[PDB]
Amino acid sequence: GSPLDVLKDERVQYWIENYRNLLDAWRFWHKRAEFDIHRSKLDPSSKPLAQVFVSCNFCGKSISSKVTSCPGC
Amino acid sequence: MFVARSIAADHKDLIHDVSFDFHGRRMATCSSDQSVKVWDKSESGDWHCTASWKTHSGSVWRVTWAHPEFGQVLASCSFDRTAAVWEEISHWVKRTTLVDSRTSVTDVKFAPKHMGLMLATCSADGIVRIYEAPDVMNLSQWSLQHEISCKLSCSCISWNPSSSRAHSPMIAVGSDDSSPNAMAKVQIFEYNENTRKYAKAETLMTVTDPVHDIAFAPNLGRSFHILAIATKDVRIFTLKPVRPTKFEIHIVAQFDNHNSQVWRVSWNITGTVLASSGDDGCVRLWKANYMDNWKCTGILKG
Amino acid sequence: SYIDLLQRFRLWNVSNEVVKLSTSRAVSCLNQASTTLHVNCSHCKRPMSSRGWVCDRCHRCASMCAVCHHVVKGLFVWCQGCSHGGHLQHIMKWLEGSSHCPAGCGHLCEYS
Ligand SMILES: [Zn+2]
Ligand SMILES: [Zn+2]
Ligand SMILES: [Zn+2]
Ligand SMILES: [Zn+2]
Ligand SMILES: [Zn+2]
Repeated sequence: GSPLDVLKDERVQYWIENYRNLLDAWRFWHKRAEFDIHRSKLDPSSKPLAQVFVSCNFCGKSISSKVTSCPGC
Repeated sequence: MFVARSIAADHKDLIHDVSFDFHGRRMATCSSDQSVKVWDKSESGDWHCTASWKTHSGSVWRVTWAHPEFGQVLASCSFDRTAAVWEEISHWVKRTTLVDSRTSVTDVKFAPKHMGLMLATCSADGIVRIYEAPDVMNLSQWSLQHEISCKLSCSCISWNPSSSRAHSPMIAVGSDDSSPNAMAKVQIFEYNENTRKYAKAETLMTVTDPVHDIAFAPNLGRSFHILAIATKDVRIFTLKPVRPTKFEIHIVAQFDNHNSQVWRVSWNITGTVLASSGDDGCVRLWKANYMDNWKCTGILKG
Repeated sequence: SYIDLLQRFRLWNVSNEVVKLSTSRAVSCLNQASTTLHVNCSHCKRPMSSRGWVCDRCHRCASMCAVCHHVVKGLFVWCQGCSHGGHLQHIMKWLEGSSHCPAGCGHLCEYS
């Protein structure tokens, strides 16, 4: 319930990362996934993991109204 | 509260050092006859072997692992003035050698993951070298980055595992010279971002006897640091920064339960229990009590 | 004619094995009409090379399993709504017992 002013401390966000690393050391991966699902709801200031994504070959602009057609091309 | 058991492993010659991986499922044991082994484990709970090879031209002293997010890298240092880097293709291959030394090499350690893939190596002449790999694609390309002189024979190094945004990278190195003259034995350095170099931070002048090992403690979000010293008596310090950076230094442990010379120090994952192996053939574990006082919590005999 | 008959009965694992081994040039080349993908990095929005897994600008592993948090060298399942994914079987096992994206972005990745 704590407001966004308390969660923005650079000390609260170190404990969470340490806990996540501890969980990953024991390979409790689904537990970590559930914890992440809970956290991303309890505060909106965090950011989910950034990964790869695919592109339109001619367009170039990030595919993400025929369902087999580029969104812009 | 601690019991003992014997692991089902067969070795031809005497062992020198043993290390674990990140998850605790692999292993590496350097031996007396210049042979290292890999000891993998199964769901049932038994250790099998996977590899064995001969590496150097002299006795091998220490081996260590590296973080899994880079590969399956190892690291070994010998008396032949070299330190090698291995990988996994089910047969391990050599990928780089570090020949830039001019005397016996005594320690090799891997930097924390939060700063890339680096390496630290000290020699008996009194010098440490910090290596790096510009790309994580080619493990045959390494470059020498930093050079630090200590003016004393080197015996052990240790990194600071902290990964905060308000802690500069720091290292610690100890000496073991048995000279009659009294002088400092443990030194601490730190890296200054503004000038991009390593400078002296503090010298623990309270120690004059030879030091045989040094280990830091996983920070786990604490407001200070913890250090352990391996000498004629086990000592535990506490380095706290005051807003190079000035430090406040204390003492919280002066155990003498060995009547001998301690030889190895190592912490656990959280940073609350300590392991000390001495010259009496027994391993003793220490842990802080409920009133922030360090009290022995088990004797194990070999 | 054989390939058409096989495709009618929905036996792809043999239809494509014929294409892999057939002695004719046209039928062999029939396999490689727009079967290559281009994947870039979401942090920097720049295309990646052909035989690598690390971004050349950000210098970070862009292909990380959202579940196992390791490096994905082989096959990589991907989702078109929130751009999250990872190992094939890890994601398949996860979605059997839940309906939320493993990365934790509030996306029902199957429309329930
Ligand atoms: Zn397009
Ligand atoms: Zn990028
Ligand atoms: Zn995975
Ligand atoms: Zn998602
Ligand atoms: Zn999705």
